[PDB]
Amino acid sequence: NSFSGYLKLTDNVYIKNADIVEEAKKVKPTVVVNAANVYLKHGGGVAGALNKATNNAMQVESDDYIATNGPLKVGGSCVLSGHNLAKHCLHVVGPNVNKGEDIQLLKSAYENFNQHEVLLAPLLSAGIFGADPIHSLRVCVDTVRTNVYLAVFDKNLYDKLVSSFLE
Ligand SMILES: CC(C)[C@H](Nc1ncnc(N)c1Cl)c1ccc2c(c1)S(=O)(=O)CCC2
Repeated sequence: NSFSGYLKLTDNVYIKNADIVEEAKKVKPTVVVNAANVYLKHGGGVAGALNKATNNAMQVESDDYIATNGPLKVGGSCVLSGHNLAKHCLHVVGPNVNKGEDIQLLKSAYENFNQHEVLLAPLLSAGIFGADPIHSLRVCVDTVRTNVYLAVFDKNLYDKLVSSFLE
C-alpha cells in the first residue's frame, strides 16, 4: 500500500491523476477495485485495462465465477484474485445510466468498499457509464468510510474534480 503523489481530500479519500493499472503495479495494494458489469465481461475501459495487465487471467477466473454463481446485481460486488496487480480484486457494478440504470444505486456500489480497510479504485460509473463524475466523487466521499485511493486517468477531469470539491 505504498501510495505516492495523491492529494488528500478528506480523512479517508485521496485522489491522483493516474492510470489505475500503473498504480496497481507501483503500489501492490491489498485490494484493487474493478469497474465491472454484471457478467464480468472485461471488454474495454477500466475493466479491459486491468484484465489485459493480468494477460487475460482475470477474464478466465471471472467466467468461472459466473458459471458457478450467476451474474452480479447492479450495486453489488464480488471478491476474486488480484493476480499480479493486487492481493484481491473487488469487482463492483455501478449503474450504467446510459443504459437506464438508477443513479441511486451508485451509493450501494460504493458501500461495497467499506468491507476492505484500504483500496485502490476508479471513479465508479464515470466515463461511458454516463454518471456525472463530480456527483460520483461526492457519493464516494459521503459513503466510503474506509481508506480509498482514487486513480482518475485524465488530467482535465482530475483538475475539475479537485476544483469542484475545494469550492
Ligand atoms: C473517467 C475516466 C478517465 C476513467 N478512466 C480510467 N481511470 C483510471 N484508470 C484507467 N485505466 C482508466 Cl481507462 C473511468 C472511470 C470509471 C469508469 C470508466 C472510466 S469506463 O469508461 O471504463 C466505464 C466504467 C467506469
